[PDB]
Amino acid sequence: MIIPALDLIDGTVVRLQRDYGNDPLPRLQDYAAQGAGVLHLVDLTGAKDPAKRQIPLIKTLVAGVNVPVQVGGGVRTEEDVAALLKAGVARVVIGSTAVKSPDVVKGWFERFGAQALVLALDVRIDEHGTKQVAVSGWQENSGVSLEQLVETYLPVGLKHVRCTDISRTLAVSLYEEVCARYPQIAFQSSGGIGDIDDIAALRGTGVRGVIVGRALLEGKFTVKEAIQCWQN
Amino acid sequence: MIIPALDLIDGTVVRLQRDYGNDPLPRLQDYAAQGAGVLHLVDLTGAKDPAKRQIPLIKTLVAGVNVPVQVGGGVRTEEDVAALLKAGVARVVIGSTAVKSPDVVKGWFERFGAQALVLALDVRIDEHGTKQVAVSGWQENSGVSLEQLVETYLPVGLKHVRCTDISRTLAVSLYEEVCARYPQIAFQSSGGIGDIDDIAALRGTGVRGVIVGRALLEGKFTVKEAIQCWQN
Ligand code: NA
Ligand code: NA
Repeated sequence: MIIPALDLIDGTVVRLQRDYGNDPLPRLQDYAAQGAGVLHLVDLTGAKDPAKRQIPLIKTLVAGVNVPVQVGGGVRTEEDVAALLKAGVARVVIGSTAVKSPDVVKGWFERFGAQALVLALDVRIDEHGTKQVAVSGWQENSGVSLEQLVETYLPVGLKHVRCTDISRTLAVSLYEEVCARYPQIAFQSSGGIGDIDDIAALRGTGVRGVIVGRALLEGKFTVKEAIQCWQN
Repeated sequence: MIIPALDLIDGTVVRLQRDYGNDPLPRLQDYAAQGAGVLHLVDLTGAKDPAKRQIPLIKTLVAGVNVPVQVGGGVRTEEDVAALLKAGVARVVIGSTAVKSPDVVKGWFERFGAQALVLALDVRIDEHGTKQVAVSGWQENSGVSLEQLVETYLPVGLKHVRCTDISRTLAVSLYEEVCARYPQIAFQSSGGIGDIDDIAALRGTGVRGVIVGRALLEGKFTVKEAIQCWQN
């Protein structure tokens, strides 16, 4: 499915910064109205300072739509995960902590269940062609491949992985490769959607979810058009 | 390196049939004279009937050049392997038997050493993107992936694998993927070289050996030009 996404800084919708106003709820509602089955929020404020996690805003946004929302942004502890779920989020997106403390995060899978957690990985394809995991675009590789890290969490029932290629718009071997290798996992693609043809290009790769953020804000296409393209 | 190749049927050089004469030795000698470090022969007569293995011809050809030759064609038993080595071949190319009886072939690695054996696999990329092994272009998939079969032989020190893509000329994700995954193995590519640009396209993939057969017979380029291209 198409997964429309917003990034939020102190209540403001931003592009990766470009300011798109302080109306996240009507935007999300219109995404849902066009048929989106899942939405994605990134709490950039919380990612910078966990004490400033925008729980009240997140609570309002979730309450204001009729579809599950996956939310990420500096999720560091068990308490972070529980607080988001409690605020009504459907799935918590775990990024750097999943690279840095797998034994701890494996425990979270056991407590919350794999249906409640999405593992978000940044991938650089190195000179040799290995899928190197990195915790952000501005940090060096962490010394683990995408496959190794995925296989670390398969024993606790990993179901949802969000992959961003940070070595690369999409108009796809990477997605074809990992989706074929782990057909029991639903992979999401993030980044590289500049226009509608980028979505078409992901068709057939095996990717389950296509995250779309800035192209919608920029008015390149609508959620309805993205879904029509995706469903072909 | 470039690995010039000939297929032989009852002493005749053939193209995959087109007849190119009964002068395999002067052809091989000229390949070597242009700088080839390794050559490849396929005994198509032996592949059809082991009793008719062209050992006397192979013995003459090997003796007539100054470079190692890898030879394949219906290698089915330990006795086949030993007979070829004895006739002076440097490496024996094992195809279908490596798919069908891995425990037996693993024993051959222990007896002869990994430097003496090349595993030749035909690969079809299926609808899901899995690298499916098949024993020939005219048979269905065998129910094992390239990765699974490679990992079967890694414990006995597998070093040389010759991969033909039989689902596809090359002008390469497949080669990039497997070479990156198993950097301790020297992979050879076979097929899909129609012109010199097909060799350039394999540069950077991680492939060690590029088998070139029909393009040389057809006069598209020379061994010297292929080597110049490959070495860049
Ligand atoms: Na570093
Ligand atoms: Na069959």
